[PDB]
Amino acid sequence: TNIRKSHPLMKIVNNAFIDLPAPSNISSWWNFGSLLGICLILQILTGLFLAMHYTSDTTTAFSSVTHICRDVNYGWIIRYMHANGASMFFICLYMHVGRGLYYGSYTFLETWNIGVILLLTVMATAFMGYVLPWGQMSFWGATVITNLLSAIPYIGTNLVEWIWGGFSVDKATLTRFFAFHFILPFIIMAIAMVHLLFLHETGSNNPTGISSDVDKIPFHPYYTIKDILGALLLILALMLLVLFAPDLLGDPDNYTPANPLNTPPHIKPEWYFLFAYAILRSIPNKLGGVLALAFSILILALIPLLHTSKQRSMMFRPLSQCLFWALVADLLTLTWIGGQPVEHPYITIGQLASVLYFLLILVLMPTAGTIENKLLKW
Amino acid sequence: TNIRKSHPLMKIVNNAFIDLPAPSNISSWWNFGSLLGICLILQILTGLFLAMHYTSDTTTAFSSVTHICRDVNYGWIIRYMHANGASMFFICLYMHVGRGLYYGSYTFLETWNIGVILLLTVMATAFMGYVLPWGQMSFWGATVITNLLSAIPYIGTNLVEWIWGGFSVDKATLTRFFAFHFILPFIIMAIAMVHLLFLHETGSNNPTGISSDVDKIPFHPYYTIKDILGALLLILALMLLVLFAPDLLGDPDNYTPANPLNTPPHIKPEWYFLFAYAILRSIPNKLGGVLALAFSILILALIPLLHTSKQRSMMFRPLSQCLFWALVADLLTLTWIGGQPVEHPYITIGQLASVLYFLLILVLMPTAGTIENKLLKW
Amino acid sequence: AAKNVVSQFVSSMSASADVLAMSKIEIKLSDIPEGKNMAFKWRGKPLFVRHRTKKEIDQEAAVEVSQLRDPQHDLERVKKPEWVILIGVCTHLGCVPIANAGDFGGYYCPCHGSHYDASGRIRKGPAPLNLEVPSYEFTSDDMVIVG
Amino acid sequence: VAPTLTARLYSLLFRRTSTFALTIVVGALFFERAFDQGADAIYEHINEGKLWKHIKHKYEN
Amino acid sequence: GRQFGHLTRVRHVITYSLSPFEQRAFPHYFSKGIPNVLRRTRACILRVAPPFVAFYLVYTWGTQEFEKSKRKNPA
Amino acid sequence: GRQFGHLTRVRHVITYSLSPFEQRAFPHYFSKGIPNVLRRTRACILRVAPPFVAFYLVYTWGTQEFEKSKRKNPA
Amino acid sequence: LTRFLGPRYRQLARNWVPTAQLWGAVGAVGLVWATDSRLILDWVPYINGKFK
Amino acid sequence: SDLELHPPSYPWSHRGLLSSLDHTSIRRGFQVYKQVCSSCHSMDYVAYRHLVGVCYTEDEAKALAEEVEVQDGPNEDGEMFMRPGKLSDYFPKPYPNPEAARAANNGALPPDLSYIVRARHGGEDYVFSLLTGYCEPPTGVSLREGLYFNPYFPGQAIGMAPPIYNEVLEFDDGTPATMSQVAKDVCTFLRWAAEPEHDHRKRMGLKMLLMMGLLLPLVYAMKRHKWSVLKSRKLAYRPPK
Amino acid sequence: HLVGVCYTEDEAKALAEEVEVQDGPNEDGEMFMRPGKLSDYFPKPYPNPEAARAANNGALPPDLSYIVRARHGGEDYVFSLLTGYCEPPTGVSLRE
Ligand code: HEM
Ligand code: HEM
Ligand code: HEM
Ligand code: HEM
Ligand code: HEM
Ligand SMILES: CO/C=C(/C(=O)OC)c1ccccc1Oc1cc(Oc2ccccc2C#N)ncn1
Ligand SMILES: CO/C=C(/C(=O)OC)c1ccccc1Oc1cc(Oc2ccccc2C#N)ncn1
Ligand code: FES
Repeated sequence: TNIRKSHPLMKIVNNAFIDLPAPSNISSWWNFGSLLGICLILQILTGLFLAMHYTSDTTTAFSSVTHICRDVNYGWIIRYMHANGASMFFICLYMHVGRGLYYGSYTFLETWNIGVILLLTVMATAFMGYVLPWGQMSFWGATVITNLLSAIPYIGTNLVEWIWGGFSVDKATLTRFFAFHFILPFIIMAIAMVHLLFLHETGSNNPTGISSDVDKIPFHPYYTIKDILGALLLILALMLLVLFAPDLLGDPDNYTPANPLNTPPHIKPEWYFLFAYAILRSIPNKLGGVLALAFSILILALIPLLHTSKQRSMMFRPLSQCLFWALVADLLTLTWIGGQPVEHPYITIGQLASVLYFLLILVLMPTAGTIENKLLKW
Repeated sequence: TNIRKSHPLMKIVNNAFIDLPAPSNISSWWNFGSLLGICLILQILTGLFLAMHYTSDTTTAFSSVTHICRDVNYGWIIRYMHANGASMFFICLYMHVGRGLYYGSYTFLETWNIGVILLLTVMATAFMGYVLPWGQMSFWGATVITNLLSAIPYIGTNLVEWIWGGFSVDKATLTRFFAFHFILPFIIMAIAMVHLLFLHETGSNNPTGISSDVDKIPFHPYYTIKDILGALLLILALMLLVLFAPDLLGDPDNYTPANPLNTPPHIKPEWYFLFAYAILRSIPNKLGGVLALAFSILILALIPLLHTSKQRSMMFRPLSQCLFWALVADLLTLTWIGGQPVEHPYITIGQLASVLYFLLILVLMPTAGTIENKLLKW
Repeated sequence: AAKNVVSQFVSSMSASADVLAMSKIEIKLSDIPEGKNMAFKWRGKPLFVRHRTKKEIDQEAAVEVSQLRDPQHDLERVKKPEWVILIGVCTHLGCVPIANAGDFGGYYCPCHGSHYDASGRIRKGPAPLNLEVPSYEFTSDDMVIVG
Repeated sequence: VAPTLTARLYSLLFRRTSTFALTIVVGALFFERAFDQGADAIYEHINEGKLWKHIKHKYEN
Repeated sequence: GRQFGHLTRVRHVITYSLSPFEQRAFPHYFSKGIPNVLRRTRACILRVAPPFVAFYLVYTWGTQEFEKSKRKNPA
Repeated sequence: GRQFGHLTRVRHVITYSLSPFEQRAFPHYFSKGIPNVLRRTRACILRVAPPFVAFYLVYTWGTQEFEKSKRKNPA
Repeated sequence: LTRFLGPRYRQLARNWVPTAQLWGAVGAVGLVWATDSRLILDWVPYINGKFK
Repeated sequence: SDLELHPPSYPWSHRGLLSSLDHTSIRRGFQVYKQVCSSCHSMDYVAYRHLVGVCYTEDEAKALAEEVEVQDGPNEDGEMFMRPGKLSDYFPKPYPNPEAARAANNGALPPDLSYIVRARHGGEDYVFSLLTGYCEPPTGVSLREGLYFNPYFPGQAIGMAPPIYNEVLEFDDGTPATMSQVAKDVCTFLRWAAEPEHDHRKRMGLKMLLMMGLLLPLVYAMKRHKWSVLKSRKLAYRPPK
Repeated sequence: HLVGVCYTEDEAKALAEEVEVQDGPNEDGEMFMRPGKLSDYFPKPYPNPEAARAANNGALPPDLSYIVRARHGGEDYVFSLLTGYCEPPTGVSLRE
């Protein structure tokens, strides 16, 4: 007998990576699922070798990072690998979610909903990870975001001061953010395992949104070799950044130690939080800010209940295709506005893009799907 | 339909904790399996709250631990909970292994062999964990044990200096030992999951070593309530230590900061390493020391191949019962000798107990099993 | 039992006795002349100590009651007209303003934009309430503890 | 006492899992007050005078 | 999870396949390839591009208006 | 993993059981209990105790001999 | 949405209403006790002992 | 030089399963630390605020803090000045340098007094016996007057001169400052200066025992209830003809 | 750090010796001064952060390790800030 089938451990590996029936027709857009797994592993392996040298105290928090890049044998290679890997992880999360939205993959209720939890968890990780170098942006990003929790009625101030370990982002905040940054990726991996458990129940969706049962191919060797080529492309993009442009996606203020008395001229996230940073400053209210900020990601959990089309995919849906690309361009608008100051043209078009994001998901795309049905007499 | 059976997540919980067919007759000696899981969780929850305040640098490594016990709100409760939880984990590991040996549970080849890997991993964790306070015993325990790797031919000195990050247990060693101490318990939990996967394949063994298929009872509520009572007893023993005798199982030298120039009068482990510490000093050779030291635990992997009896359990085996208790008493002899100086009576009886441990497992117990067979005409 | 352990682990995050004792800090009332600002770390976020001179006090009491976002007088915001004790962080997101060289009375925020006067009441910019002010009590005129 | 204290406790409060949970929750509140203070009172007797709460009146203003 | 042999009912469909060692990997890579990419660009430029071109205009104008707002010709 | 209904073949065995609400938890706790623990102590004291009693002697002698070894009556 | 609107469902709601009310009481008293929420706990006689 | 003596068990008012520390004895002991040891022995881990609500009032602890010149951080100019001590300040260290303790004592280093009844075997009994049992050297062994004689010391030669003699200052309480009463009070204070949690852990420890005494039989009865289905089960085997 | 990069081992040792670096605890208990070894950091002119303020202008001169990565434009900015030092235009008083 074939031991791939009988053996309790190898049974899982066979059912997950080898003999799994996969659609014949899945795009390069299906590659990001494996790439996210590579990115989570890459982050664990670079993150650990950083933790072997990193100090968790405000005194030499900045100095240990310096010690890594300067003195530690190839420490600079690991450090920029981790910092760019975090961005790589975010380019992938976004392609993956977008693919899910375009192709109707969200109709896998549990898989998708576990993915929403997965997105929030990687976000929470990166936010806490950024504080660790204890640069100007590390501290000032932390103070500008945590202080939002003050706006919650009654519970508010008590929560912030509980997360803070005092009355500001201080000694204790740097230390606990490291603890939480160390544990979270493992809790991510375990949730990513449960994510895949729920996916294997139905198998993968495909670019047409029609069932692929009539034309299933084994994961090995077709999607084994396609995931190898895809990972070679992700290493290319990651190593282009680490070995030619290591400071491109980062902020220069993080190269000066934290100073709670001196606020920087600009307070900007890394690109992956810019869209959400824009939404926040767009609404003048304190609480309305955080409530629009949570709704910025939590909205993805509503998307399945706002599916209106008789068809699964957008492949045969031109009205929905335009309104999809409008969402991507609108998010690119919010990205641009996030990295810009709060003056004249930017306040208006910033909040214009902000109201559009929510209108496009909640009202506009569910209307296009209904019209598209009427056009097919459906 | 019952959702406990159909639902992909709840399916596992049902098959593992609820509807699992368990033997009617399993002793309190079967409780330690669940208790080890409680101990691994307890260590993760106390360990994390310590990591929120602990500093990984030689400067304030000792001071952060002090800060926890003195200033941090109920920090002293968490600290002694973690230190005694580690010992609790070790009392349980030992009962569990002993139970496995007595009752012939080792014939579950993979389950047991994964357990040997599980024992080594918890040992490696505790060893690295002890260095973290950076006390006199923390440093001097580290230097006295790592320096053994020098005795490996050709590879030797290069290995120690690679684990060290220099030429002694220094700044770098404290930092990397924290990184490895943070990651290992998660890798333990994942191996503990695979451990249980292999156990469920056969189900549990029982005090008779005869099959329990004819008299299986559901895990819930019988072993649910029996594991609750057992955990209430483990919390009693743990909280007796933490809240009446927090310094009982610990060494006083750890209450003075590390000093690489001043060696303490006695160099002794916590009780759980004393038996193995004795074996090491018993053999005068450097390499023979480490090779007997590795063989001290790695021997458990040979135990299944040294099973000679026609019966599984020791329940009906009096010759083997005496030679078993001889092993427990002999290990208690090695425990006693470990915590004693290397002078006159202790050198001889120390190495006497050491040769007995290996003779009892390799030669004596496999002979008793053969004789017991002859006595039953088998 | 579960309440207690859950509470104890919860409490291990909220305070830290060594941080809680640094909640009240001492500053000199003789070091600073009229108008000038001082830099000192109170609770973590910068403490601003402004001395109000004769050509500034009367300006604040002249601006009308029902003009700002929340109805709050200048007379009730200070224990004595001679000295004003300030907290150097905005009520919006929490940013340290460039002092003295402002527009509407001294203060201006370089984060997003907030116009504050001699007491720190919001004149221009998307901020909900006035600048933060601590508790007041006296024993000597040259030394005060921010209780 | 005509039907047992346990019999009337089952009839009124243990039948429904709702009122069973409510009796546990309400019973947990009232137990915490009687226990915490009751055990503190016992701790007073074995450490009579030794504690700061007994000394307090010595150093007043 | 489902495996092969338990997926679905399919009837009367013949699939002819060739060994990878009998056939070339890139049959007509540029001759058939180039026409194909142009064809599926053409099939989608009206759905993908008009939001990005709209962003580009909202970006180009916005940046222009930001610069020419602080400066003033009279006092 | 195996579940109930797939474990083994059992024939002609009647099991009589009582509801936990009809029966007492501690039937004869001390009257039946105390005799039982003494019985299974007696059944095992000859296998458990003689290695520990042997350790106790090797411990008691060893500690004694350690103390009386450094001291000496003549020079 | 429209499928759950009928006489049986009104009966089914009426049947589970005392139960869903009592779980609210469990949740509330549960939250009040676990946080030591002083606002509500100032009203109850024996629990009152926390004199400032 | 090799042979040793272990301390006996003195009946401390705190050593006992549910026995809280004598706070008056801690108070007296702080004074015994304040004049005697503080000019030779560091206490780097205890602050003045630690004493608040324990042995002294808030007003009392502030007054004791002001009595020292503590070196404060950066001023407006760029130099280090001296100010009266606040509650948040640590207990003042007599030697800023580790080797400065050597040249200004004997050559031997006096160890930190925060954590000492937990850093030496026997605990407070040892420190009490080392102070109390200072005696004259036996014949054959020359003392060498850079190393005083003590039997309780591991090597029999200690660089510390006995700072425990009848009356080294008095107390607010009408208490005679005899050698034993001087030595007891430091030891009862050093217990608190190594284990501040002492009183609290004995308190929750009683609550632990009283809870387990209620919970252990109760969970047992729960398990015994469910298991009675199996414990009273009866078997009958009825094979065919 | 300079060794094998811009200077030889012998050259870098010679440049290190040119400063009085404050060494740690001696046999007596005081801090002495010795000629610099290779392992020593580049010497800091102000031991206190506020000592830079009073001995310059009141404004703080920032650390030069990490500066072409700490200011936008990089080395171009620092080159232009040095190179492009010019006289103030009318209406704006410089304040010396
Ligand atoms: C307060 C009267 C006081 C105590 C108590 C005390 C204890 C003490 C110990 C326990 C040690 C050594 C640790 C050990 O047991 O191995 C020790 C060390 C020295 N001491 Fe001391 N000490 C007290 C106060 C004083 C005072 C006032 C002086 C100066 C007269 C002093 C001196 C020293 C010296 C020197 C040492 C180091 C020598 C050595 O024991 O090796 N102590 N102290
Ligand atoms: C922690 C990062 C994540 C990892 C490691 C991960 C893992 C993967 C993997 C391996 C697949 C199968 C291959 C593929 O189709 O791409 C997949 C598919 C899927 N994931 Fe994720 N994912 C993550 C993030 C997300 C997020 C953020 C969402 C939703 C907000 C999501 C929802 C889905 C869905 C719906 C599919 C099904 C796609 C399909 O086959 O049609 N996942 N995931
Ligand atoms: C979910 C995967 C992870 C993500 C998304 C992530 C994200 C980040 C980010 C954004 C930074 C700051 C980048 C920088 O300024 O250089 C950072 C740094 C850090 N991370 Fe992670 N990380 C992850 C995994 C981990 C793990 C598993 C560890 C612990 C083994 C870890 C330990 C560190 C440390 C010590 C730093 C500080 C050193 C430094 O800034 O280079 N990371 N991480
Ligand atoms: C990381 C600590 C460990 C955990 C969490 C763990 C977990 C458990 C659990 C839950 C069980 C089932 C309940 C029971 O029979 O006790 C069990 C049984 C078993 N374990 Fe472990 N175990 C660990 C350590 C070990 C070690 C060190 C060994 C062998 C060197 C071992 C080998 C076995 C075997 C042979 C059984 C089967 C016992 C039987 O049912 O007859 N385990 N384990
Ligand atoms: C496999 C379970 C674990 C074991 C057996 C273990 C063992 C130990 C031991 C023996 C010590 C030294 C005891 C002492 O002197 O107080 C220690 C301390 C420490 N452990 Fe763990 N631990 C485990 C889980 C963890 C985890 C998961 C973390 C990280 C979240 C962690 C972080 C720490 C830290 C920071 C300390 C130093 C603070 C202190 O000494 O109290 N431990 N651990
Ligand atoms: C500690 O600051 C970390 C930052 C970071 O990692 O940026 C990528 C950061 C830096 C500068 C300014 C703000 C920063 O943090 C953040 C955090 C943040 O969190 C979210 C991200 C997505 C959706 C919602 C939220 C929230 N709340 N959204 C925007 N900026
Ligand atoms: C850093 O020292 C940590 C120690 C520790 O955690 O003891 C419980 C320790 C303290 C004092 C002296 C030695 C110490 O370490 C150890 C480590 C050790 O490791 C093993 C344990 C079991 C079996 C084999 C080995 C090996 N090698 N065996 C004995 N002592
Ligand atoms: S926080 Fe000051 S204007 Fe934004």
